[PDB]
Amino acid sequence: ADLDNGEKVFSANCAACHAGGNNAIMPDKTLKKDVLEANSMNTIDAITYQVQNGKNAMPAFGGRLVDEDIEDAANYVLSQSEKGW
Ligand code: HEC
Repeated sequence: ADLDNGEKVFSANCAACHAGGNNAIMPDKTLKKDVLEANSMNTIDAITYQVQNGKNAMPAFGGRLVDEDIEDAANYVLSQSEKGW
């Protein structure tokens, strides 16, 4: 399952800084619905690019994660965001 796979990817790669949809480094850049909309990060392309390319203290995962995992993770974040985390 892509959403099921996205969760596995999230756990092994994203929870270190975003467990529960938060942001352990920059408290304002969370994965919550309203913040994601405010930052224009609520679409699949925008999130997959940020994951692939990284940004500031967030690492780039293009090298390490295969394209499918980056997508499934993006979708996982979006669904969780809409369910409230
Ligand atoms: C800590 C070492 C991080 C890891 C591992 C991941 N992310 Fe991250 N993310 C982190 C920071 C410090 C920031 C803010 C970057 C900046 O300078 O603005 C982010 C941001 C995001 C966002 C955008 C959130 C928003 O705009 O409110 C997303 C969608 C995001 N991060 C996703 C994400 C995913 C899915 C990860 C696993 C592949 C991931 N991040 C890991 C820090 C860290």
